Amino acid sequence: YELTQPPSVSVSPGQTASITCSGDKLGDKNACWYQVKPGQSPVVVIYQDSKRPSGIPERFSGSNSGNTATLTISGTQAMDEADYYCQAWDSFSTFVFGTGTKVTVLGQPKAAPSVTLFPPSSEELQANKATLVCLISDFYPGAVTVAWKADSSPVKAGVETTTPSKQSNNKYAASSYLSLTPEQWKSHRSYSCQVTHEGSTVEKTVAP
Amino acid sequence: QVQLQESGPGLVKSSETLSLTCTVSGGSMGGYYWSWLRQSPVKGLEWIGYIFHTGHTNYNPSLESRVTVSVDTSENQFSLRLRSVTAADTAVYYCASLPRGQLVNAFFDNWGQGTLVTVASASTKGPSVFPLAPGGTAALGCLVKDYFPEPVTVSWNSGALTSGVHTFPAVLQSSGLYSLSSVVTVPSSSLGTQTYICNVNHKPSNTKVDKRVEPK
Ligand SMILES: [Cl-]
Repeated sequence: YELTQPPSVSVSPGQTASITCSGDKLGDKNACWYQVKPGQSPVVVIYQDSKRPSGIPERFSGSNSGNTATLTISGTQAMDEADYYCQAWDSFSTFVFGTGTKVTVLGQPKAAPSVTLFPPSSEELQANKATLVCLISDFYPGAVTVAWKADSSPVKAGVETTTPSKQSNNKYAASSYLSLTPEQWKSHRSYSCQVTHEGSTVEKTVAP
Repeated sequence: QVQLQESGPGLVKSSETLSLTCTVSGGSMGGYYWSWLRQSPVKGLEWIGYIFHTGHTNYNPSLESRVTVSVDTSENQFSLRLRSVTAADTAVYYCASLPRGQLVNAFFDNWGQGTLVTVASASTKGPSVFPLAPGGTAALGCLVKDYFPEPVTVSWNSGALTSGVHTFPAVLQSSGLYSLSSVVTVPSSSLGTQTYICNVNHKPSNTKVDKRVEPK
């Protein structure tokens, strides 16, 4: 089980970033927030809902009530770009963490992803196995969510998705794979790759 | 000030045991629970276990059966053993300090840098290559499935075709093997006219595969 955070929050330099963390009766607990940068020690930017450790800039503030804890950054700076994780206490697993929010401080204009979806090849099907291939390219910020649909029912098994990687043109690319049995592929009318970037969702669909 | 730094092996093979150690700088091993956590796209941020200098331990119930945390106060170090690792245990592993007190107010202050641990195949394997059949354009490609280790080199028409070629970064799948795709965007005016052949070079397994990509 986990606390719910938005996968990504992108701001231009100076805008306000608001990261929410949602859970059952979270407001009755104390939430803390971790700033995680690659290659560096994570730091506590807020503990006990709203307390700011010595060393942490005044632009970071925290709030918690109802079912939602919120981290606010105000006048977001480039150096604030990181993944933020919410955290609280849990009766069963001792600690419960948020799903994480990638905060991007825009260094270029946004770009929507180009998505291409491939069905399994005949050759792969003859070798029994079956793989659907969803390719995601030229998007910015480097944050995307990929959902697979079998007909119209969400697919929960056999999805492998890469971490977005920076292309030579400073935009990002990622790819997602759905592994199926041949009968699964031949049993449904269609499969779909749903790619959500920022707020918008583009869908691609293939059929037997 | 108290500083932490983890040490790790970098790359390990599936079914093996992962061993990490944290070296504590500054103060001594008292007043703190010494903890391990890991971070990955699939696991999110997750706590593994912590230990007191007296040896008292507490583990994450989802990891308890594979995990042992130990401490050596004479060396200002504590350690993690994670057994039977699979590709799913690929993550950045962190050591951290946990202040004494009510768990309801507990949080991890002071963290190490993190150490990346990749868990992958115990053996070299060459890829299977499959065709990905196709404004006024179309996308076609090749699927390069189940190889180890990196890298793979993909070219199109022996490298004479360069415009519109995009070869994607590999995914590390749960089996501990890699897969990638190479795709090329071409004029729809082609197809039936103009041949598209992907050349896949995987030198570690001494493998080279040529696949012709055609519309069905
Ligand atoms: Cl940038």
